[PDB]
Amino acid sequence: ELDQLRQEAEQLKNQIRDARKACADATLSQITNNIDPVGRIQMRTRRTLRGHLAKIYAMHWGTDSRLLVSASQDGKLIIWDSYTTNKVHAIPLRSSWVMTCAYAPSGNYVACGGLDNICSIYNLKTREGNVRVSRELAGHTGYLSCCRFLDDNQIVTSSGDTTCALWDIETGQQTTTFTGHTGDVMSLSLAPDTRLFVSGACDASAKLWDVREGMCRQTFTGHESDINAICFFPNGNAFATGSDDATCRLFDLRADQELMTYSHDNIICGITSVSFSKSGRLLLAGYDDFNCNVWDALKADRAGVLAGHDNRVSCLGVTDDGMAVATGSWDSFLKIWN
Amino acid sequence: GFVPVVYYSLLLCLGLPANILTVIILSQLVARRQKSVYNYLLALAAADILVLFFIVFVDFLLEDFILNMQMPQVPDKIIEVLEFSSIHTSIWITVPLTIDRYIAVCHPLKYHTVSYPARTRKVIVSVYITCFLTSIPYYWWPNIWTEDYISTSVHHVLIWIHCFTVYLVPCSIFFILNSIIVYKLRRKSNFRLRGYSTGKTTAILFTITSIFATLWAPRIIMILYHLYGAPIQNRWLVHIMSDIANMLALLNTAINFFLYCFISKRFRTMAAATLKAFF
Amino acid sequence: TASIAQARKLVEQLKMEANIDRIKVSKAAADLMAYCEAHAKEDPLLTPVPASENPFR
Amino acid sequence: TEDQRNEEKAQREANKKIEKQLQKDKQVYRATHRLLLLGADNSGKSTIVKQMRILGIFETKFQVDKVNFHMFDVGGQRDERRKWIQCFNDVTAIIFVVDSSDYNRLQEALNLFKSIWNNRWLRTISVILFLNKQDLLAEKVLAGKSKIEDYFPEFARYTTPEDATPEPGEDPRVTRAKYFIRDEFLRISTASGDGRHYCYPHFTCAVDTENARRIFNDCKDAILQMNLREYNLV
Amino acid sequence: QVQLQESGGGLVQPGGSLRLSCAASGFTFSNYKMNWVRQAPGKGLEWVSDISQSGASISYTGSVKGRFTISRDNAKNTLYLQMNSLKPEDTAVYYCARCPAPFTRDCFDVTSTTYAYRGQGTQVTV
Ligand SMILES: Nc1nc2c(ncn2[C@@H]2O[C@H](COP(=O)(O)OP(=O)(O)OP(=O)(O)O)[C@@H](O)[C@H]2O)c(=O)[nH]1
Ligand SMILES: C[C@H](NC(=O)CNC(=O)c1cccc(Cl)c1)c1ccccc1
Ligand SMILES: [Mg+2]
Repeated sequence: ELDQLRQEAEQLKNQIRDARKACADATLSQITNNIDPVGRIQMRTRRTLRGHLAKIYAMHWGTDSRLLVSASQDGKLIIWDSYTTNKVHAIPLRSSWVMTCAYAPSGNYVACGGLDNICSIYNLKTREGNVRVSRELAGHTGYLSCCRFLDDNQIVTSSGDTTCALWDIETGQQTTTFTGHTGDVMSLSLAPDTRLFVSGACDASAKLWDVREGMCRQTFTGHESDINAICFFPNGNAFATGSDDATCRLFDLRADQELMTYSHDNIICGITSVSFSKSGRLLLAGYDDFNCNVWDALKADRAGVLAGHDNRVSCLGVTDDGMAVATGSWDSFLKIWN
Repeated sequence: GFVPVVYYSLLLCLGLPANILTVIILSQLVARRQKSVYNYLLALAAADILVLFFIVFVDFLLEDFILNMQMPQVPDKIIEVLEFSSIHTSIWITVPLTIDRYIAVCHPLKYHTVSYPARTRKVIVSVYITCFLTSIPYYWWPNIWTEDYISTSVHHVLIWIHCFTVYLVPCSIFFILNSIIVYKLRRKSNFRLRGYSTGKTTAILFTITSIFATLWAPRIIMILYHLYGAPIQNRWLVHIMSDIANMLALLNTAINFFLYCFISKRFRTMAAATLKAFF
Repeated sequence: TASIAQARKLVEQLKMEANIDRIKVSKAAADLMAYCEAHAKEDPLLTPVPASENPFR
Repeated sequence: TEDQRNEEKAQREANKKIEKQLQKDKQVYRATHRLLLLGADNSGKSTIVKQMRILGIFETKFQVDKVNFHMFDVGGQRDERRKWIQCFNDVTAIIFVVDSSDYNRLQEALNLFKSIWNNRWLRTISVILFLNKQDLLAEKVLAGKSKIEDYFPEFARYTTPEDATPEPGEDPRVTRAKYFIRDEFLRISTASGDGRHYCYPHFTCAVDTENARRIFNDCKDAILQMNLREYNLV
Repeated sequence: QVQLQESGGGLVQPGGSLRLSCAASGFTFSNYKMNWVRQAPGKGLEWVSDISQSGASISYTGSVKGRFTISRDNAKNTLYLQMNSLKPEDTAVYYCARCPAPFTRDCFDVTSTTYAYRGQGTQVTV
């Protein structure tokens, strides 16, 4: 029976491959060769945010695009004011190891995680004026990698136990568990319609889940190594993933197919974080080789390098209004690029 | 034979651009604020800038070639104070670097506990302020030879203070610290695969302290011999010797760069990268 | 039993994935091009912005 | 404009207070020395940690010679470690507790050590090698039932090193076996690494009163080498 | 997708030769370092042998030293383990595992949990 199961699984896999081939027609690069090239983009550093003691893994820009949060292995959840370079808050974490940071759209809640398997949620607007743990979410098993806020009451969190769980801060329960991955899921991104999201695991797969029904609508594959960076396109029908094999892809949700590979021969270091701009021509991707790259999403051509960092760039975040981008590396420095 | 002409211009053209280069490299380093030795190195580079510039150019070109018509009261006796403060700043930036090295080598665990960049700024500006404050009694510095000298009671005390503050204390403490480091890293059992380890560090430390001592000894010995003794006043023997003794101090100040910054490979690679950076 | 259950889960998930309406990828490329060209003016990063509007300089 | 002025002043005061608190924490963060324990599944990590506590992550705090250390023992995680091992780059030393009696998992332990030594974020960290279960190794070798040569074919063509320092109550066979394991680890240690990180082999048992001093000497030597390379002394 | 299919493997009495062929697709064969892993009945996973990108850095496990012969054909994207002088202890399942990160010499691919980058394995019985 197992042999028959494997045979029919292969049959369905090659049927899906045949469907993809039938929906190929032509490549995007061939039909988009008439676009005027953007050319060199010279982005300088505006303000350097230096108040951290250890490496930085996670940051998230605010909805107001004025203030941002940062992570550090010392145990700090500092909230910075990018315009003035003023630290408005400094949250001492119970567990020194944090890898995820989320800023609620309401502006009152800030999330954190780490190896403690706890998605602690901190509230800001309090009568006493001091930050505190709003809720201590527990139930995961693996290392906590990326958490994001659906709203003031629900968050989607990815852990190292190959599952993504949607929580309810008010009641502290796992409403739905998305159990479809083989390896460690690391990065997840939220669509602008806040009903679908894509998650990237260490099995070179990207899965588009349905928030309400709690099932995997479709899966995307085509990378060679583990993917740890993912981000929705602003329109909501595309998303880019950055693997460890020095390649950046762009899968479209509707067609279930790869569009381009953003890679070069001279690049041998893996991608860490990716973040689209507010238009689409700008696809920013972090890198291990002490710098950042700025790709063009419609021509797969390099345009501009955000060099000026030491160690590994471990995060990447573009403001909602697109005015600037922040790249934090392991040297405990956050740099604002205009 | 125009020995100052052939020597001081070369000393400037060797020291000043290299120290400017190391200043610009160290200023923009991201890891400068993370670790402490680069702050002292930048301070020593700036002290070299002041020493070479003020002394070599201003004093020993202007008042020796196209000047000394300058009225001595305000300008010359203020520039002399500035030069003395620069020399003291160089020596007393070299001293804390040696102390920091001794701490970071002999006590590796407590190095961050006892030395941190916040204290580094305090100790890197306090030495400058105290040198400028302690150089103000050098306004009444004994003008050498000239029409008359007179053994004024301030001359001997000024010379003795200068000696104790430039050579006697720094050289002795360098001797003590380097000897302690050598003894600790030679007597204690190190790693087995470290055959070419103790020789390099011992040679470097001892050559640093020896070149400092041997390049600053003649000036102190000469000024003490002039304070005491019964000189015969032979123009060659008392003045050409004076010039050859005074040039060794600036030779030491110039070779301090080669001794400290050029040795490290992490600085050689940065210099190699930045020499072609403009083109 | 566990292997059979895992195989059943895999086959049902893959058959759910098979029953998905596919769209011509050139239409998706055209949509991406349209959305990318329609928001070029509002992008501060693509077209440089005067320093008056930019609050980082 | 008064509202903007007082808001700016309040932000400046808050920033100053945050700077003061961060400096006070900075006086603490560098004082502690981070440590990490790695090894096989049945390696004695928690045993050593619990034994020297008297003197998910299972932390422990202890101070010896007026300086304190922090050891990290992750046990609430899975067995895939290629993603959460990057978090421990800024760690003073890595303690590699290894099984010495069960030779079946010795190959897995050597592969784990090879992955750590050649890792492209862990190539700076010095590794402390704890050959745990020495008493059980002595019991097993003296029994003779295990036949250590079966698991390692090249053990037969091996003799004790000239620089061996056996304890007075030991046996040539057991000291040969333990030094064989030590050299099997060191050949992987020596094969790569251009002086950036050093491996120190140490024969330790779980219930040992001098386990802290071994870590002290290892960390002192590692930091001394790092400082010498950092200075011009190389 | 990345697919690792193993070929060969039958019931062979002690002695004889078996040629296990690994089929690799969906990735660049040359860049990645590969290895073989076993799964004996009633026991856990173990590591057999590994070869680097070029193939001149071969290493073997303690259990077998001269009884196996691992080699790669980067042109045809195949990995082989030429085995001879078999023993009854080698009645395991052979998976053609691959280290995740390209251009590196470290990989953690002996995990008991379902490692992503390895095939179902072929049964060899002695
Ligand atoms: N006789 C003897 N027993 C030891 C020694 N070290 C550890 N043990 C025993 O080995 C057993 C298991 O050791 P553990 O430290 O708890 O293993 P572990 O690190 O927690 O394994 P994990 O579950 O993966 O975390 C303990 O019950 C100890 O008593 C030793 O040196 N000698
Ligand atoms: C400016 C000062 N220039 C001088 O000090 C000139 N005076 C002497 O060298 C001298 C010699 C013998 C006895 C006495 Cl009391 C003084 C100076 C600074 C650096 C290097 C060299 C010189
Ligand atoms: Mg344990």
